[PDB]
Amino acid sequence: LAKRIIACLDVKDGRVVKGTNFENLRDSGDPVELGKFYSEIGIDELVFLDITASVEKRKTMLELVEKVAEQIDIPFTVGGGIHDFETASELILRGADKVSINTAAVENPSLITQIAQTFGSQAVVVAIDAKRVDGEFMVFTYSGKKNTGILLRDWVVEVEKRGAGEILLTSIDRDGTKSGYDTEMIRFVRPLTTLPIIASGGAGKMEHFLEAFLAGADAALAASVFHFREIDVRELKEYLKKHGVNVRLE
Repeated sequence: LAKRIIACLDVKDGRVVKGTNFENLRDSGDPVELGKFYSEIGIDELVFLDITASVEKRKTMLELVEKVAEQIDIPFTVGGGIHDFETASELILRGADKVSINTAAVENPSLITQIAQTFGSQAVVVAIDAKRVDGEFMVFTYSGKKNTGILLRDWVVEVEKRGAGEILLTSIDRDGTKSGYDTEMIRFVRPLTTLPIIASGGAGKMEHFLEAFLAGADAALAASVFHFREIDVRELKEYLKKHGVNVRLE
């Protein structure tokens, strides 16, 4: 299939955390306007990760989804503290195409199956955060605070067995840096699953996307590089197409 370029928007209280540099926008911190803009310049999908205070989180995330769904015509995933089926269901019904689950899936792997049974595997994105620990790739939960003691290899296989549709693979060893995607980790996971893999963490330049796709990623996610205009989406797709990557220029 064609490779996908995905923009991730960290949101809180209906706003983009740290804002952006797109002066052309009426509101450079409006996640809906920014998402709409991205869909017009070449982004294939969007991911919205919410960190709103628990008391207002449920309603805030639902309002965001409703607005995004009517303004943008590309697929979008919503995530950030989705801990059970009822929360995932409300968000999908309100307009999200997919939900991302991470800590809740590790603690209860049947949650993957519960969501997939009603919404299909394609609606379930399992976000897997991993890091090297004593020579082994380990799965971490609670935003990278807890080493679960579960090997990446075993969790990847279990996630597909439970019915997930896609894996959002973030290397904690590269996330937050601009040194490039963790291609060794992507190549490690590639043969263990038939599911689409979204590479996440470490993007700093267009060549990093080419490397991640050669490593077997089906999609490449980034945030800050796009928001602060370090990388132009249109230029990136042109670059990737130039070098043999099947991206959508349509």
